[PDB]
Order: sequence, then C-alpha cells, then structure tokens
Amino acid sequence: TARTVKDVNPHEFVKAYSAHLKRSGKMELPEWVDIVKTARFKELPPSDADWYYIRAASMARKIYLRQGIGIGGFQKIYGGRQRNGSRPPHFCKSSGAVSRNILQELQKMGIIDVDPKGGRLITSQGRRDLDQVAGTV
Amino acid sequence: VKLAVVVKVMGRTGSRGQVTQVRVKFLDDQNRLIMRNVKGPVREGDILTLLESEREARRLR
Amino acid sequence: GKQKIMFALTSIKGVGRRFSNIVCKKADIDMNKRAGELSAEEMDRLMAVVHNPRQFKVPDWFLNRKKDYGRFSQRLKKIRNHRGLRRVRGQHTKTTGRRG
Amino acid sequence: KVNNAVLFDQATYDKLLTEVPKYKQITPSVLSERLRINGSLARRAIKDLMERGLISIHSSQQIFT
Amino acid sequence: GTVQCFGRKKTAVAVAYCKPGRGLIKVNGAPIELIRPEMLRLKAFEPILLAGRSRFKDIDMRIRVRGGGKTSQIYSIRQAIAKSLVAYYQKYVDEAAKKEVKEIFARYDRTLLVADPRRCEPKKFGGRGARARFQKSYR
Amino acid sequence: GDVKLFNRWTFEDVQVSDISLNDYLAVTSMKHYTFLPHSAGRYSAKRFRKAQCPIIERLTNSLMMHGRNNGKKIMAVRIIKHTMEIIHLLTDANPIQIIVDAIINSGPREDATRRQAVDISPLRRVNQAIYLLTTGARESAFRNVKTIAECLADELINAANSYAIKKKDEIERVAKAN
Amino acid sequence: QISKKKKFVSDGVFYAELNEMLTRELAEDGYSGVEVRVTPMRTEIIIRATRTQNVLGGRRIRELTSVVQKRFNFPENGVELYAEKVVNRGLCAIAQAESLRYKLLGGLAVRRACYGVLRFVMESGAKGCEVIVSGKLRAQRAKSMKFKDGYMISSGQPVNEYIDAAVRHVLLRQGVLGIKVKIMLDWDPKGKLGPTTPLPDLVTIHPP
Amino acid sequence: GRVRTKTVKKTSRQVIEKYYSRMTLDFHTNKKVLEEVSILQSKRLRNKVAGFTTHLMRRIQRGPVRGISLK
Amino acid sequence: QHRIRITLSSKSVKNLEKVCSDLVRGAKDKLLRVKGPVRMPTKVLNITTRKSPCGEGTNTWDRFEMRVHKRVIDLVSSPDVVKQITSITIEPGVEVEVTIS
Amino acid sequence: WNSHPKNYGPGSRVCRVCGNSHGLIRKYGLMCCRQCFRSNAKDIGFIKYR
RNA sequence: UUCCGUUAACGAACGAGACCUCAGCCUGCUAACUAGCUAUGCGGAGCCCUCCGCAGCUAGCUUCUUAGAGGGACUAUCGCCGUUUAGGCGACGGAAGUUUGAGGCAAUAACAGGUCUGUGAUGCCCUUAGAUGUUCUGGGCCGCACGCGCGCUACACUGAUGUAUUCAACGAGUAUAUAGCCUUGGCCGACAGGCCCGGGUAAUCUUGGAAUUUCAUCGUGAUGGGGAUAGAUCAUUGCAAUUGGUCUUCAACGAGGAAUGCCUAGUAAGCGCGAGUCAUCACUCGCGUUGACUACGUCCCUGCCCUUUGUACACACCG
Ligand SMILES: [K+]
Ligand SMILES: [K+]
Ligand SMILES: [K+]
Ligand SMILES: [K+]
Ligand SMILES: [K+]
Ligand SMILES: [K+]
Ligand SMILES: [K+]
Ligand SMILES: [Mg+2]
Ligand SMILES: [Mg+2]
Ligand SMILES: [Mg+2]
Ligand SMILES: [Mg+2]
Ligand SMILES: [Mg+2]
Ligand SMILES: [Mg+2]
Ligand SMILES: [Mg+2]
Ligand SMILES: [Mg+2]
Ligand SMILES: [Mg+2]
Ligand SMILES: [Mg+2]
Ligand SMILES: [Mg+2]
Ligand SMILES: [Mg+2]
Ligand SMILES: [Mg+2]
Ligand SMILES: [Mg+2]
Ligand SMILES: [Mg+2]
Ligand SMILES: [Zn+2]
Repeated sequence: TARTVKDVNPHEFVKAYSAHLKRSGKMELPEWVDIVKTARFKELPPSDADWYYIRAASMARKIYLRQGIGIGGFQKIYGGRQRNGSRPPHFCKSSGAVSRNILQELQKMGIIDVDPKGGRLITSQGRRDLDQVAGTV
Repeated sequence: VKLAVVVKVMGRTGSRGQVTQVRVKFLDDQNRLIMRNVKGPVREGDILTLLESEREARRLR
Repeated sequence: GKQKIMFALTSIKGVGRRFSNIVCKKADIDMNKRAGELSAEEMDRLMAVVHNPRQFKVPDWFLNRKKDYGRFSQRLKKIRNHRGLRRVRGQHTKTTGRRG
Repeated sequence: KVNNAVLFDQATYDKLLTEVPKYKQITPSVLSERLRINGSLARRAIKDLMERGLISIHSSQQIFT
Repeated sequence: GTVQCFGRKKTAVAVAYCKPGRGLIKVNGAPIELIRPEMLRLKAFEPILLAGRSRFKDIDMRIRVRGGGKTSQIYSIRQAIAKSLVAYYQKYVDEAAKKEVKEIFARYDRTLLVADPRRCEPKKFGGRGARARFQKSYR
Repeated sequence: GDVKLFNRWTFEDVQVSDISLNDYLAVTSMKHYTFLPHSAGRYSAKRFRKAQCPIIERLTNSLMMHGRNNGKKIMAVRIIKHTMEIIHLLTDANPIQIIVDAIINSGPREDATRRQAVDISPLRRVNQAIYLLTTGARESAFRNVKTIAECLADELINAANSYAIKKKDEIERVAKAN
Repeated sequence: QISKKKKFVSDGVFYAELNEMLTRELAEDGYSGVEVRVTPMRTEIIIRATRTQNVLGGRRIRELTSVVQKRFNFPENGVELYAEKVVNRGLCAIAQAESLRYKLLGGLAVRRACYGVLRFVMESGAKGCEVIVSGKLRAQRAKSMKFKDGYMISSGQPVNEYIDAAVRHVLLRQGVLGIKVKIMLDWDPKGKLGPTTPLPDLVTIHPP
Repeated sequence: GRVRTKTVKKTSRQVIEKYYSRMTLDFHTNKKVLEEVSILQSKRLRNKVAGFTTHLMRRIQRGPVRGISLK
Repeated sequence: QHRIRITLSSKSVKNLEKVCSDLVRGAKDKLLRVKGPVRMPTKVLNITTRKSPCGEGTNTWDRFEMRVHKRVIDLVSSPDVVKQITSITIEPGVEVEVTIS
Repeated sequence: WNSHPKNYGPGSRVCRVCGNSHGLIRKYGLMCCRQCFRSNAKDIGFIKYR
C-alpha cells in the first residue's frame, strides 16, 4: 500500500532522488562545482559532472535516517583513506565549506531546520516528499 | 589401478615421519594382504588407489 | 594520440591530472572520447583554455608557479643558497645515498 | 605488446553482430582477447548488444548469451 | 506472543522482538529482503528457506543488531531468528512442533542453535601479532 | 530437494566415478550440501574433520591468495558464483559435475620421497588438486586481460591441455622414475 | 575541581612519599609502616614503630603532625598523626631488616647477627624464614650467602600475602651490602598473625 | 594432564577411609558431602576430589583396593 | 523531600559491597525508598613499563593494572537523615561523597 | 640565569622520585621516570594481574 | 620428580601442580532516571496497519548493557585398551571433554652477561675555582664514496580512481585565567585554517562513533599501479622552523641469488582505532574487523631432558 525509505534500497533511492533534484530546478549551484575536491585526501575531483546533486540526495537521505548531526559530523562521514605515499595510510575527513553550503541551500528549500539540540532536523514537508517519492518507486 | 582398502596402520615412519606405512587388501581379491606406504593423512576403513600392485614393503619402515 | 584527453595532456610538462581535469571540463568538451577523435575545431579551444588560466576563472591557488620572486602564473646556485647547493630537506642520510 | 584497436570499424561492427547468437559465451575479456579490440570497446559492444538484445551484469564481469 | 531472543556472534548481538500478525520480517526497521551485502543475503534466509514461511506466516519478526562486523552481524541475525522461532512454539504453541523444528535446524547446522564461542584472544607483548613475533636476526 | 546451491543448482545429479574418493568429497545429496560455500564452522579442530566440509567451501577457501587476498572470502564466493554461471551456461550441465570432474581428474596418485616412490592419501589427493587448480588460475590471471572468473572457468573445464594436468603429469613422471 | 583519577594517583604517590620520608627518619626507632584513613573532617595517619617509647620522646609527634599539614598544604585541625607499637616485632619483615642493619653496623659479625635475627623470628612464631646477604663481606670479590629454614614457598598468588619480605641497602665502610629478609606467616583465621585465609595446599578435616 | 595431584589423591583416600558409611555414587552427592565434611578452598579442586572419590567407589564396588582400611 | 545522591568510590570489591549493603539496610531501617544499589561500570587504569633500568637484554614489559569500583545510591529523603545514616563507622579504602539530587 | 624559556620540554619536568630528564611517564600525572615508578608500583597501588 | 607401584630406605622441604586475572555459558538471583526493552498516550507521514520523535517522577520489566554474589566441568556415564592401578583413545550429552583458552607468579647454581649515564645506593681514583658541576648563546649527534640490522610503501586489472550502503572494541579527555584537555553546534574558508554559542573534572559531553559492498572510467601499456625527488605556494605548533593544505616533477620498481625469520585457530595473514612518546612531529603496548591452507607427526636438521657407555677434557671439544 506504500513503500517508504526503509522499503527501498539506498542505491536506487539516492539515484532516483538525485534525478528528482535534477528536474526540480529550484536549488542553486556554486561557481566551483567541478574544480573543488570533496576531500583533501582525494586526488581527482568527482568525475561525474552532476556530482553535486548526487551529494545533495545523500544529505536528503542522511537527515531522514538520523538527525542532530552538525557540519563536523557530515565532514566525518564523508572521510576515508589517506595514503601518504611510502607512509602508512590513515583516516581523513572531507570538505567542510561545500557541506556547509549545501546544508544552507537545503535550509533554503525548507527540507531541514536548525535545532536547539545541535545540528539539523528534517522538516515535515521534506520527509513528506521523500515518502511520496519512495512510494513512486 | 588395483584399488585397495587400508586394513591397519603401522605408525608413522620415514626421516620426518611424513610417510605412514599401512597394510591393505584388494577390493577385487579380498584375501590378498599387502604392505605399502602412503603420504598425507590416512585412517582405517579408507579406500586407496594405486598404479603398481606388485611392490612390497617392510614392517616399521 | 590514443590516450583519453583526461590524461593525454599529462605528457606535456607543466600539466598533470589536475590541470588536465581543469581544462577538459572548462571548455565544455566531451569527456568519454579519446584524443584521436579530437579534431582542430576543439584543439584551439583547448589551447586557449590552457594558455589563459586566470582569464578562464582558474582558482588562483590552482596555478603551480605562484607569486614569483611577482604574478600568479602557471638562480639558487648563484645566490649561494643551501637549497640550491644541496639533501635540503634535512634527512638522516647516514644510510641512504648509495646510488653512486 | 598487444596493440588492440581503440576505434572499431564497420568490420568488427558487423562481425560481432554475426557471431553473437552463435557464441555460447560472450564476455568483455574474451571478446577483447579474440577480436583484437580494447576492453572499453568490448564494453561498448556489449551495450550495443543490450540495445539489440540477441541474448549477468557486474562491475567487473559480464556473462550473457 | 511477544518474546525476546538474542543472537550473539563474536561481538554482534541481534535482538529479536516477536509479535503476532502477518509474518512481517524487519531488521533494524528495514526489510529482511534488503540485507546488504545481497550476496550473503541467503545466509540470513536459511531459517525461512529451510523451515518454510508456513511456520512463520502468522507472527512477525523485528530485529535490531548492534556491534561486531558485517559478517558477525549477519551470523548474529542468522542465529537470532532461529532462537526466536524456537521460542515461537516453546512458549506459545506446543512442544512437538518446537522440538521438531529444533531437531531439523540442528541436523542442518549446529551453529543455528549453538553460539560459537571463538573470541579474539589478547595480543602478547614482544611480537607484532597476537601469536606471531618479530624477525630474529642473530648478527 | 528444498536445498539448492544459490537456489539454482540441484545436487541430486552428481556422482563420483570412483570408490576411493567418495567420503572425502561432500557432494552426496542427503547432507553436507549447502546454500553457499561461506560458513563460520571449525574444521581444523580434529583430524579428517575437513572431509565433512563441502567441496565448494574447499574450492572457495583455497583462492584467498596471495597475502593481498586473504580475509576476502566474499570476493572468493562471488568469483566462484561467476565462474559457476560461466561453466553451466557454456557446458549446459550441472556445474557441480564439472567441479567434481575437474577435481577427480586433477589429483596425483604417487610421489617419491626419502628416493623411493609411493602412493598418496586421498584427502591429500583432493587437497593437492584444489591447491593446484587455484595456483594455476592465479598464474593465468596475473598480468593478463582475463579476470579471475574466466581463468578459473577455463581451468575447471580443461581439467574435466591444462596447467593442473601438466603439473600432475610432471609430478607423476618424477615419481614413476624412482 | 579535581577528577577522581588524578586524586587517586595523588594519594598513592603521597602515601609513597610519606613512607619514604618516615623510613629515612626513624632509623633509630624502626619505622614499620603507616595506616592512613579519611574520616569526616579528619585525616588520620598513624605511624608504626618497633620501639615506640622513643618516637614519643609527645611534642615531636605533634611536630611531625604539622609536617604533613604544612608541607602538603593540608588543612589545619583536619590531620592527626600518632605513633603505634608493633604487634609482633619478629613477624614484621622490615623490622628485622633494619634490625639486622643496625646489628651489622654496630660491630657484630654479620653471620652472628643473622643467626640472632633467625632465632628471633622463630621466637615470634614464623612458619619459616630466609635471610640473604649479597655483596663483599671481607674479600674484594662479592658473594651471596643465605640462611633459610622452615616453610618457604616461592611461586604463585600465595607468595604476595603469605610472606612478608624486606630489602635494604646498608652502606658499610667498604661499600653497600644488600640484605633481604623473607618470613612466612601461618594461617590465623582471626588475621592478627598473618593472612586470614588458608593456603591452597593446606586442608583441614573434621573427624567423623 | 588428567592425572591427579598427590593432594587430591590423598584427601580422597582419607575421606573414603573415614566416611564410607553414607557417601554415595553420584558425583554431585559426593561434592555436596565434601563441602561440609572437609574444608576445601578451590571449588574446582573440590570437584576434582569428588570425581576422584566417585571413580574409587566404582573401583571398590567390585572388590577391595590397596588404599583404604578400617572394618 | 530533597532527594540525595551518595557515591561510593573504592578499589576493593568486598569493602564497597559490604558498606553498600550496610548503608542500604540502614536506609531501609527508616522505612525509606531506595532506588539501587547501582553498580557503576568499573574503570581500569592500565600502564606498561620496561623492567630493565638499562635497555640491555630482551625487551620485557610488565603491565600494571588497577581497578576502580563505584556504586551510587539515590535516597528520596531529607539530607539530615542521610547524614545520620552515613554517620556510622567506615572501613578503609572506601570514599563517600554526598550531593543534592 | 635560566633565560631560556623553560615553559615545556625535558628541561622543566623531572622525575618526582629520582629526578631524571629521561623516561618520564606522564599518564594520569604520575610525573616520574620508569625505574622509580616501577620501584614503587606496589606502594602506589600498581599490582600485576596478568 | 604428575601419579601407581618397585624398593635399603623412611619421613619431609622447594619447584610443578595447587593459586590469582580475564574471556567463554546462565531467559536463575541481586537492580539499575549518568544504561536499556516493550506496550500505551501525544505529535509526523502514507481508522487500522506501516512508521520517526517526545512524555507518562513506576505503564511494566532487566530477556537485551552494566556489576556482584552464585552456579556450571569433575572426565561421570558408553565402548575399547591398559593390570584387575596410574591412566589413554574413540562416543552421546553439554556452552565447554585440550587441567576450556590466554596470561601473572614461578626452585637451587651461576654468568666476571647488562646497568656507576635512574636513584641524596655506594667504596677507590680523579676535578674542587683561568672548575670535568652550575646559568645562558650557537652547533652537533640528522655526515656518506660504503657494509649490515628492524619495519613502511610497491611491482598492479583479485587493482588504481570516482560515486553511493554501512557494521566495532580498548582507552583517554580540563587551572577557567575569554582560554592550556576532549571537544558538540553555528558561521567563514576550495583545503589547510579562523570567530561565536557552549557541554563534560565525566556510562551524562567528545562517543550520533577501514578493509569490505552495488555502479562506472580504465584495458595489460612501467599505465590512471608506484610516488621516490624537485620547485612554486598558504597556514598551524613552537619564543625561536617540526608538520600539514594546492598544483606542477613523476626515480628505482614487472615477485627478488646464497641465506634467512614467524606461525596450527577466530590463529596466520589483511585493514584500521586508542594509549605511551608530545609546545609540534608515529616505533612500542593494547583494542577490534575480515578471515583461511596444511599439520595434529617426528627426532632428519637445530636444540633440550633422562639412562647406559668411553675419555689422556675439568678454563671442561672454541678441550
Ligand atoms: K565517506
Ligand atoms: K651513502
Ligand atoms: K629514567
Ligand atoms: K502512534
Ligand atoms: K644502578
Ligand atoms: K659514581
Ligand atoms: K612520483
Ligand atoms: Mg603533469
Ligand atoms: Mg607449592
Ligand atoms: Mg603454578
Ligand atoms: Mg538481563
Ligand atoms: Mg565452574
Ligand atoms: Mg662482567
Ligand atoms: Mg645522581
Ligand atoms: Mg654538568
Ligand atoms: Mg640526518
Ligand atoms: Mg622490535
Ligand atoms: Mg573502491
Ligand atoms: Mg559498527
Ligand atoms: Mg600506477
Ligand atoms: Mg609511481
Ligand atoms: Mg621510539
Ligand atoms: Zn626516577
């Protein structure tokens, strides 16, 4: 009778919701989409020309799954392996200004809001949109 | 190609103890009892293949 | 010749993976085709993008030859410098250096 | 040094069409090693197959017939 | 019928809470059919694919898994669902059905009803690994 | 029956054309045949315990080499699934049968040690066959266009002319000369 | 304020400092440990000595009470410090340790001094005793010489509560002599003699 | 290995020597009698003693042995 | 009125357990509800150090390890009766802290 | 006199017991060298368990 | 040298065992607002049902986490073997049939083994005032044509690279001076980094805690494996330059001769995390994750132990 974010797998969900943001045509884009690397440990910036919308869909699902995460939390979850050459590999974070910016746009779309608990929370309209797009799968 | 069933194990023998000397009887002729050696792990009641059925052996090799 | 433009321009000095990426996508050039397909109508565009970084909105830090001794852009032996004369990095060369 | 072709002519274009029903196995690696073509062009040929549908899909291998 | 069953493997525990209904199966609030990786998915459909859906067609299952690794969590749920389905009949239906499903599960694999006790032992000093030591250079 | 390999392969068709290697291979369709070759069971505890282990488990566990591949049984069983699909789709038969035929045609019979020649244990026979097949696939896969599944499939069918059969040939030649 | 971990470490190192300070001042009296307790508004620190009539001198005890109050910045009228007599001089390891040190320093032969200490510990009622003296006694070469008797366990958990050990470095005329004294304690269920628990190898039987 | 320390051998011999009247064949009865007829600190030492006593009752129920006396 | 929390910190299990049972039973004497005792997770301090004063010889490290045990008691009562109950004697090794809860 | 900034480093921290400038343990504010600290481990309360 | 027995020995001391710590099982008990489970009530979306969050000073409970008292295993039963002992092998059961695993402690006798540069432990010799200490300034230990020793990173397609699922434990964390520690959150900054709101002297706050896994560009080329080495550049730490960001540079390296080291089960091997080191900079000690091949035998080599035997050795065959 209804398929919900739980009922549909994350991969096809995030790709469909990235397409949803693609033809939505409301949220803005920065001037540095291709040039900037999403993380300093990364060498090649994301080869996908529309990487920004895929990333924004990843945020749209993440805030639905868990709430109260700040800029540092998203900087942490998008980290990974940093190989320092002949030195042993280690952990590294991701970019912060781009995450701050995309979160600010998502606030401008009303999908999220600031909280007294620290971080962000999903607004009812945004999770409603996620619910019906899950139902359209 | 005379398949033989291991009938008794005579303890590990050899320089390193890698070979294990056993007594076998043929499935085609049960009454014939020979002595041979086998590498690897062998337990009683097993069935073992061979190529030459005329080679003999010695006790506690 | 046959390598993708993503890394075909790695061969020419002064340009690696990063600048190749910054040029193949700032001229609105197709990315999923090899260099052998590329013809003259886009070679001029590629050279225009490469030779004019700052005028093409290259982020200012991206340029490699930054603020020469005085313009952002893409002698040590004579001045008697420890860097020109010399390992300059200050390495424990007790063990290494066995190449000659 | 195996110098496989980077661009395919109409020759390979129709040989692959002819042999794809009769090939009990078609894979990018076998196609590349047999028809003297690059693995990327083997991928493109298998997408042309899916366009024509003369027959799994995985990030590393493709098994179809 | 509401029972608690804990499935433990290494350092992963899957807590299953039973409730009567229409046989809905959910893990961590997500469907059992969306077990990732999908290729180890058949490892967690063993009780359903062996006992059969007719056994659990009238009681749902909701499991939450914590700790361990991915494979450890998969084994934890693998044994937790089994324990919960034994408790299905042991406390709420009868003895014979529970006994026979337990025997069938045991004859399929011992781990389904017995928790494997293998744990990581502490690492000893004077060496790299827990049991391995350094390279000995006499001169 | 109700138990099939990946819900796809039926075990109740595969036999062994020998009465010396029956119990060491878990291919009988009454027990010891599983859904997939990944299980967290202990088989090194007691002697001859690995005989009860499924053959597919042995094949998928012997591929985690070299040192850059161990601890990655997931890739091992995925590759075995890929090569299994290749074998079944090409040969139009039960891939279990091809696996059993390759193992039963890739086991050496006699060696020579101490130098005197003498026979080989059946458990050591199947173990050596599996090790030889995995090492041959690794040799054919290193620095080549081929992926793991393709060379594994080719070596499996060719052993049912091949690396493993030639290794067994030279081992038996060394054995039979002493 | 101060976290629990830092406070616990501070009291541990403070007790060690107190032990070291008191053991290097009561050489004429045989310092034999200290008991420290924290009652509401009071910090009691009772010193032990084999000879107590000389610790009192009780003004000197009040000076040593002010010692911890003002050296460690402790609050006034919250710290108390008195002296106490040993229950058993012989059964105490350090007591006989510095007793042997004093005996050898006075001019007695070391052998006779350890025989006397060895007789005294059995006078106390020890299960067994061991005295080890290492260093140069008369010759340039150093030697290790031991006198042991009675029950003398050497391994296991019971070694750290069924024995009492003491080690000292007596500065002699020609160098430093190392002395070690080990005393086994019997099972006293009350606990006044030694441990309150029996040995694993000691089993008692009720007659039928 | 599974061989018994002289302490447990000795104590089993003594408890059977002085308390053969009531002590029975089951291991758990043997240990629940041992815990109050004698003072054993280690619980697993007590278990070893009880099992050993059970084994010697198995030995003696067929005939006399060389260990115990009285009557 | 004016709930009171008492914290019992020590290193020895036996002393803490006996004094906790004693204090809880004393609180029960005055017919007072007590939520507990709550056994706070024990905290372990681990330190490793080289035995050899000079690095000569094979490297052997000893591993000192200390345990810190804690209990917490909440009593819904006036603080004065809490002070009366805790005013009784104590055993060595146990530290008592009182706070308004 | 002591003009060099001794706000940190081994020139400012010494073992509380002995006074060495090397082997200083600092975990939990012990502030002592390994030899002296191992000497008084029983005194501090540091006892071996395994 | 654990025991049974044999017995010119009898009766005893150490060592071993016994002991202690941790893990492994408990739907049994103790009891949890600085920890949780369920139902309900409210609000969120598609009455019910799927479903996320918030309360209910008791909705109920401790099955799930914590920590305590306890229990559980003792080889007892089965068969065989052995002597009818000591015990061993294979069985059912059980969480466990190896004293269950892993450790701590660990006898006598020595080494001219190491440490005087850890010690207001110390004897002798030496400096004791153009001081061999003391205080600061600067350098040096970091040298390099060269030999060796322990580890890090690779030789790639089982992979690199780029998207998108996401599962741990150990421990540690403030002087409040605006604020020295852990840092949450907001803002700015491509990244490195900076400002503001603040919490935690702690199960409360940090703590909401990677290889692997769908998808694709590579395509067998010393190539996008590899990044040695260089230059330009920004900022952090530090009183004073160490490290970390960006781009450019892209060396040897295509499984390694004689020799050689570790390891038998959640072990090896692979991947990270914490702590020590610390004004700044990670090898050692622990933690967890994925997870196997073979062996379960032997004294062939390298040793160790015991008995007999030979000796011209006793600094003891390097005699
Ligand atoms: K990430
Ligand atoms: K050099
Ligand atoms: K030191
Ligand atoms: K509701
Ligand atoms: K010294
Ligand atoms: K000196
Ligand atoms: K490079
Ligand atoms: Mg370049
Ligand atoms: Mg003993
Ligand atoms: Mg012991
Ligand atoms: Mg519970
Ligand atoms: Mg027990
Ligand atoms: Mg010497
Ligand atoms: Mg000094
Ligand atoms: Mg000096
Ligand atoms: Mg240097
Ligand atoms: Mg080392
Ligand atoms: Mg990847
Ligand atoms: Mg996790
Ligand atoms: Mg490369
Ligand atoms: Mg490179
Ligand atoms: Mg170091
Ligand atoms: Zn010191």
